[PDB]
Amino acid sequence: GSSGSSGNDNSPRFEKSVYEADLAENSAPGTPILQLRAADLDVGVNGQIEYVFGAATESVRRLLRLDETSGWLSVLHRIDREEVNQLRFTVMARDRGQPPKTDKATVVLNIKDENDNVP
Repeated sequence: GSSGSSGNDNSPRFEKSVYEADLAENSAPGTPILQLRAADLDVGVNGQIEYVFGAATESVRRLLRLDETSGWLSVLHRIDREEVNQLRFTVMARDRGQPPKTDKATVVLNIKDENDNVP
């Protein structure tokens, strides 16, 4: 046929397939959203797992910032629920291989509102 991998692989895998979190539209250009874990089930690896942008837009890469050295996802520029009611992108995680086994993980962010907080 075409392919049929079978065996064992220490490829990078995120805890949650689709990271769902609520982001307050009134989130500063440097507000922490969430963190992308890469559990390797090795009780601690040699730190060979980074976090980069997989399938995102040009307005998402400039509106949000993600650290590859730590893997922490936060805001980069002001967010206006008006311009966006709900963002949706994907993050990749390289480990080993050329190209390295990159794992994709959907990240749903619900643009909430702080001003619309019930009294």
